[PDB]
Amino acid sequence: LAAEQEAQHIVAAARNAKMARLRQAKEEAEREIAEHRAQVER
Amino acid sequence: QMVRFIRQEAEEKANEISVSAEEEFNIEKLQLVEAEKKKIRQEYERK
Amino acid sequence: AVRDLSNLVKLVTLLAVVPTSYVVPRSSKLLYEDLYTVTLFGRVADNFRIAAREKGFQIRDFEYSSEAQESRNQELEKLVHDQESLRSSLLQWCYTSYGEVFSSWMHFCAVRVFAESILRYGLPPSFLACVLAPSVKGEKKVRSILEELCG
Repeated sequence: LAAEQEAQHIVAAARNAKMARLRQAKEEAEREIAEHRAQVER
Repeated sequence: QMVRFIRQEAEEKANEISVSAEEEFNIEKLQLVEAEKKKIRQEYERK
Repeated sequence: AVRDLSNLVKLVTLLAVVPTSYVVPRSSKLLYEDLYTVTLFGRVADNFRIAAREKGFQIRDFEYSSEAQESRNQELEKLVHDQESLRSSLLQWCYTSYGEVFSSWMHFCAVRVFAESILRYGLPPSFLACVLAPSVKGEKKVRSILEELCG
């Protein structure tokens, strides 16, 4: 049924949520370090 | 009928979960910047 | 009404509707026959309700799981074992108790007869009585014989 496929897509997006949070955390650490470096360099 | 409506509801749930993925990425982006001010305050001018 | 899980068909539920078209895959027939099944599917609750209890035939209640039916069968075997115990081994124990009670009643009757003899004769233990089960005319003949010593 189409309901099963839509539920599979929902599960995939739910996993992608946890994946994207962790992926963005590391990159945002770079932004935080950049703000700290600007404050220091001033 | 009921099967199609359930499929539409689960598709809406998938869209909501993807929106939550984007929101969590942006939330990490904002939260890493957040609370840095106190760390710089104790690290930079306190030193 | 009861213990219908033993005849279960194991999307479908234990209904056994005794005296359906939808987008859901109703093209199915459950094996819940001892009763009969109807075209239904779990994708739509409306179809299952219509095929089980919405109208016409009523859904028969069943034990929650087929494991409940198996446990009921095992408990039935254990109950039959206990009843057979009470009817054979406990019956033999009851027969032994009945024999012991008959022996005790005979001993008590002998003691009573000894007391009656001591009342009607010398105090030291001495009896010459007899015990039997004759007819009424037999009791009359016994009374005629023993009218010498009657109570």
